Amino acid sequence: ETTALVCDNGSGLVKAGFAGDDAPRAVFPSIVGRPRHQGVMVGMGQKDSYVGDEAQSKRGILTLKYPIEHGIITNWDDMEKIWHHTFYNELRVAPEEHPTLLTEAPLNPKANREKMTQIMFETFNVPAMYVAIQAVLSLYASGRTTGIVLDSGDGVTHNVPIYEGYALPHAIMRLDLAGRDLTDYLMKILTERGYSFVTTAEREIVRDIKEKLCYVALDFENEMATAASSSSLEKSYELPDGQVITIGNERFRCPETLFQPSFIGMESAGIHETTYNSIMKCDIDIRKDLYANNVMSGGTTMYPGIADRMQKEITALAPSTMKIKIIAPPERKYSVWIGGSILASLSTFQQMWITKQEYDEAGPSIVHRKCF
Amino acid sequence: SAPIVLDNGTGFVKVGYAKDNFPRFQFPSIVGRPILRAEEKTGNVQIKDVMVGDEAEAVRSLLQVKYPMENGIIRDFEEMNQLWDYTFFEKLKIDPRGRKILLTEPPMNPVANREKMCETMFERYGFGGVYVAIQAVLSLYAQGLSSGVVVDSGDGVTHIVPVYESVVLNHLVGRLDVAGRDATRYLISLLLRKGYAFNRTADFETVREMKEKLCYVSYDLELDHKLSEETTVLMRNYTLPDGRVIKVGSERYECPECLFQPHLVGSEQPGLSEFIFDTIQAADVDIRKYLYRAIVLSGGSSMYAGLPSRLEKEIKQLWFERVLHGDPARLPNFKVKIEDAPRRRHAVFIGGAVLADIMAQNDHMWVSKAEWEEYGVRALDKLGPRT
Amino acid sequence: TFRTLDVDSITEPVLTEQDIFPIRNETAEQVQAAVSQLIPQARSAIQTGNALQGLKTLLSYVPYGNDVQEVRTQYLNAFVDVLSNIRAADIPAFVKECSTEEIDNIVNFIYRGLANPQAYNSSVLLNWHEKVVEISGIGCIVRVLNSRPDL
Amino acid sequence: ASFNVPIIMDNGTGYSKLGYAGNDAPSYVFPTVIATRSRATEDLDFFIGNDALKKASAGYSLDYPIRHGQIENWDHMERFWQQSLFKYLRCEPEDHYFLLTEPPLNPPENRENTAEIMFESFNCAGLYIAVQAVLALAASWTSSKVTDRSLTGTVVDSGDGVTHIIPVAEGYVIGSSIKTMPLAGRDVTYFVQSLLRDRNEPDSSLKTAERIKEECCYVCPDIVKEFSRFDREPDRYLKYASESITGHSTTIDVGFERFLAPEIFFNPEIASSDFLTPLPELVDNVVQSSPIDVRKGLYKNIVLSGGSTLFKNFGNRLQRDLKRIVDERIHRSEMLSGAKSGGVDVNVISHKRQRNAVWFGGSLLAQTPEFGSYCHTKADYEEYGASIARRYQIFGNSL
Ligand SMILES: Nc1ncnc2c1ncn2[C@@H]1O[C@H](COP(=O)(O)OP(=O)(O)OP(=O)(O)O)[C@@H](O)[C@H]1O
Ligand SMILES: Nc1ncnc2c1ncn2[C@@H]1O[C@H](COP(=O)(O)OP(=O)(O)O)[C@@H](O)[C@H]1O
Ligand SMILES: Nc1ncnc2c1ncn2[C@@H]1O[C@H](COP(=O)(O)OP(=O)(O)O)[C@@H](O)[C@H]1O
Ligand SMILES: [Mg+2]
Ligand SMILES: [Mg+2]
Ligand SMILES: [Mg+2]
Repeated sequence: ETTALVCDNGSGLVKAGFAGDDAPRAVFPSIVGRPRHQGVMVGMGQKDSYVGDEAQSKRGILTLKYPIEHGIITNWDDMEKIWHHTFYNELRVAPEEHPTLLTEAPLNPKANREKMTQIMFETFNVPAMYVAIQAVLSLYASGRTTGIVLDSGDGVTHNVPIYEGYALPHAIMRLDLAGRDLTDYLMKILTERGYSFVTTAEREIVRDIKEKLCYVALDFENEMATAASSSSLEKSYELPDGQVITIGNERFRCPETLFQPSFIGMESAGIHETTYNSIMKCDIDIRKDLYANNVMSGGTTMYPGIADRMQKEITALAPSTMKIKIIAPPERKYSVWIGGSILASLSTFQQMWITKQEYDEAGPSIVHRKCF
Repeated sequence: SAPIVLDNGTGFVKVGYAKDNFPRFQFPSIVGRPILRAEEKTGNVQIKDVMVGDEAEAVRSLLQVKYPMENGIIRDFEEMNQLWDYTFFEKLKIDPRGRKILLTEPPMNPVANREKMCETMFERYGFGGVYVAIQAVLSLYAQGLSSGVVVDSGDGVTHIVPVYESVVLNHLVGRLDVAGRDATRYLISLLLRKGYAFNRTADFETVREMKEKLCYVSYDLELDHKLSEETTVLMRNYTLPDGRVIKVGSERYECPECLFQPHLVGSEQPGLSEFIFDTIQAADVDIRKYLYRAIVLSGGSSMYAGLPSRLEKEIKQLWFERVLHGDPARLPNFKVKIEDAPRRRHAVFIGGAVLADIMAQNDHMWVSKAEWEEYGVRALDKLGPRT
Repeated sequence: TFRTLDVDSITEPVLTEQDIFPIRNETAEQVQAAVSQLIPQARSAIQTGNALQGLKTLLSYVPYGNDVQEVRTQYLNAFVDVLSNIRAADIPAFVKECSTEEIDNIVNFIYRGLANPQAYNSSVLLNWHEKVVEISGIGCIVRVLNSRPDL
Repeated sequence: ASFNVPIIMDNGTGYSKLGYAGNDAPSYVFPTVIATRSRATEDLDFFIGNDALKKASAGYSLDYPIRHGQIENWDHMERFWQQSLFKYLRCEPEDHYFLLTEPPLNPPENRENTAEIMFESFNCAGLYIAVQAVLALAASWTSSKVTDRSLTGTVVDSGDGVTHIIPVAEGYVIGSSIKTMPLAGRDVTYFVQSLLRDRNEPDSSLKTAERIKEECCYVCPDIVKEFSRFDREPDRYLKYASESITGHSTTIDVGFERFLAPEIFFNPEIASSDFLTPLPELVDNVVQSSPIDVRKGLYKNIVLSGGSTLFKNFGNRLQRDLKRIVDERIHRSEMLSGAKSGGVDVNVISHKRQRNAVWFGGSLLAQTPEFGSYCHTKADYEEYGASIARRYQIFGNSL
């Protein structure tokens, strides 16, 4: 075997690269852009649909729409188009040679996994492949075996507690609040300042704004009171047009939804309370240890200052006799990819691949008898 | 005596009192400055410094018209101050200090606009009460219904709000940035197709009246393309108030098509029916019938001929295509009923008039002058903590 | 996409032609036998130079229906032959000596005969139409416009 | 197999520029006018172009088939096409592919008539219709070897009958931002003729006005300062030699027209009341109505086109006005917010093929192998009927 491939088909971005490395070979938004103008420019070979970074470059005229909704793929055609683009542009290796690795959200409707493995075996001829939950990869990223992973990304967020050796499936919690919902709420509250964003390209612009100028408040009412004098919370942004945008308390109001889901009218408990309930569902033999290790991973958890509030609030909920630490790796965005690469690099993993030889006589349902 | 109610819409201004049924006075929200161009300019009576309202729209030939409100918000405020002065001082000619006024405002406006409008209403007039309400709840009041989703389409902006059993779902309020003004602009472009040019200011109101009288919403796209492609029956003759006649063809059914296909006016947002379907589908599974069972049209822009039928057919079709995935077995098990009351144009005013005496006789429900001056702009929170 | 795939055709079943006109109480075999009995009498009357009586006898009963296409075609062929085998000079007396319903059937069937000229003789049908419209009036054509589609 | 070279038609309001694909210049650039009477039958006694111009008082009455870019009379247009093809261009229609051009915002009926005339009266192998602009964007880039195509900018096509401001972003043309002013070289020519009229010059022929523009007119910053400068400076008072027909040395004393004429573009109120928005302001509105992400590309590259943009200091004045307006808006936003910005630059671009940029772009486009697949084949016309080209595509979305 030459090499191995890891492709974390996230809701918003795709991080595809060879195994055995810490730097992804190609990371780019998972957007398929189709122009909305019949006025074709004759010549110079413009193609019907645009994917990857070209979509971001030409978003001025296309209609960007993600092919994943809350971790569930719903436009398999554009999914396979994205995979085609990856394999034969950003990797330049045929899938017939190098086996791949995929990532799936926990508690995902398994029709998604079945169709995924079926379509890969059909139209990509991969020698072998595997599907693993992002939580185990996140745990493997730090090299340890204890803790509960707070993996929040673009589509959904989930917590999977795990001790040495075996996990605890009954304690897995999943919430749909994620970066897409944060961007939507930020767009909703931006119109209160007179700035209106409606198009999908405007959604990307607001997402960039959220990337650059957002943070989590240590104490919500204290910062709201501080917002009485617009001194420090007030910042500025430069639009691609050349405009100037003035942003106020919306800098920290939109990340608060992770802890107060009622802001966007979703009946639920904030991620801190979700983690507390998930750990409480575990037995006394295990939470005494799981309190100390709390793995934070994903693009959404990259917010500056979110870790401090997470820590303070989790110790507020937990008994005062507990010592709680929050793990804050400086490479949390690619943490799932690094965990997958580490898992693939181990020589003790070649045994439980999913080869075509066993797939042919077992059908697409084999993905359930092998992975989990 | 009775509290006053004001509905300062983008394209029109309506005003009245409680217990009223029809708007006491309606007039375009226009401000006319004097101007001399290549016309005959007969000296009918006189041209004053600033002419607004009915006199402005009548003498519009000799004056230029500027719209203070655009996209549901006030662009230039001095002209709008002149508008309130006109309305209070000659339209009703009753300007006491201390009376109660109930204002209106589309849902997702900027905070500054509402705040400084309330500040102007307090300081410059001295009224003893104020209340600003969404047009959607007033439209709901108009028919007396309690549960159901109401859509309001006006001159400035079209918005929809779902309400279930006296509870407003503030997180699912709609805002579609296509309205009658965009339709009028598209009509002007579609007339520029043939050769007619309307670059003056009075021509804007002329083509607005043209779209009022002639334009209609299609019910079947392919059928109307066939009609306009093979038959000349769709041709209408319209004579301008200047006295000149023009020919209008496919423009009749292509003007209000921008509401259902906003890509015609270069809008990425989904059409009216698609946006309604998404708004209803995003709600909880329990209230979905009552969202579908009671859809109430409101506003002037909803008065398009053949609009309710197209909306009902399109929402049923889109439900069939999106949920059933082409299976026609469960189609007859769907109940959708679009309300088409004759006065859905003044539903906002009717709801405001009802709310005027619904919550009267108790000043401790809204904001007073003293409370305003001693709690600043932040005092304007008793109205509603909407998102 | 969703603009096409019309649904109005199924949710509200539109009125269909049997809801407008009375249904045919007679059976297919009965009417087929009746026509197969009437036609040879008309042919024999044509043979013996009494075409007026043959047309009168053939005019007494008239078939209709969406399941009687073939027998209706044979009836129409016989009617066309009978009418074409009539001297022109005797037409006005025949037309004046008929009831309104009989004239309605005559004009209906001659007008249907006009619809297929690749197998019929149009001149005699046009001449008969001219004379009947001249004598009886326009009400016959009105009744044609308001007759059953299967007629 | 190896097809014949495509033919690049062009039917402007004032001038028609025929030619071939791959050529370095149009074969014929002659006025779009046909001479006609009112033992050769009256069916054939017609002349076009320069022959028509010379044969004006010999018994013919000239008429312009195209006005404001839209064709009104069809006999003149079809006779013009047949005379061109079978007299000057010298091609057999059945063994060539044509690339017709016509201004946007035209009725679909005009396109249908053009297609049916071409495929019935002549019945060429294939007909392709392009928008006067586009070709302008194609011809904008000079050293077009493999890669250096702008593919994003604004084309200000001002010609004889009508001017068009069309933005293009990544090739595709944004319809919703298309706006057109119904003033061009012909209207300002009528203005120049009226200015000659009021001064009671010995000769006031329209050709004299055209030549007065050809070697006299230039753009000025502002009108009152230019009037003051003309009053002070006495060497700006030229006397153009006319020699109309027999008036030898009848010099025409030109005057303030030299700067009053080009100012109509930047001040359209003078021409008529049908339009009142100055050209830089209208361009600003066009760019602002465009999607936000492509505004930088629209402002960065502005391409002039047509023969009416050859005025001296036209591009300089247009760039100055646009830059001033965009600076005003940006500074207003800055003092509203209280932060600096890098700003946006504006580069109005003029090139060596200003006069016939449309033709040059068409010739460069036709040489691409993929162009043949885009043409309307004759089989498609005979199958789908004469309405094969009625769905207007560039501006607006059908249905
Ligand atoms: N029968 C009709 N056909 C077509 N259009 C109509 C008809 N009646 C009214 N309209 C349109 O409705 C508009 C008037 O709406 P109205 O002024 O009530 O809304 P508004 O109160 O300004 O909205 P908002 O409250 O959002 O500002 C007019 O511009 C007119 O074009
Ligand atoms: N520096 C950052 N600060 C805040 N949020 C970020 C940052 N970078 C990315 N995000 C958010 O994270 C999301 C991407 O998450 P991602 O790791 O792609 O999850 P998935 O792989 O499941 O799609 C984006 O939608 C973005 O909103
Ligand atoms: N040097 C010039 N300066 C200004 N205007 C000119 C000049 N040469 C020609 N014009 C005018 O500008 C028009 C534009 O030229 P052209 O593009 O060939 O015409 P059309 O717009 O009819 O296709 C000419 O018809 C003429 O009226
Ligand atoms: Mg992930
Ligand atoms: Mg209203
Ligand atoms: Mg031109």
